[PDB]
Amino acid sequence: MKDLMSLVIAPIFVGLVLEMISRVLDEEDDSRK
Repeated sequence: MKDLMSLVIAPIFVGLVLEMISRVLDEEDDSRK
């Protein structure tokens, strides 16, 4: 049963992806070595 299984992976998905690109929107420099 996925009563909640399909409710945990579902959101975390769109939330992890949308973030991946959200960083690119302002991912210029990471750190100066």
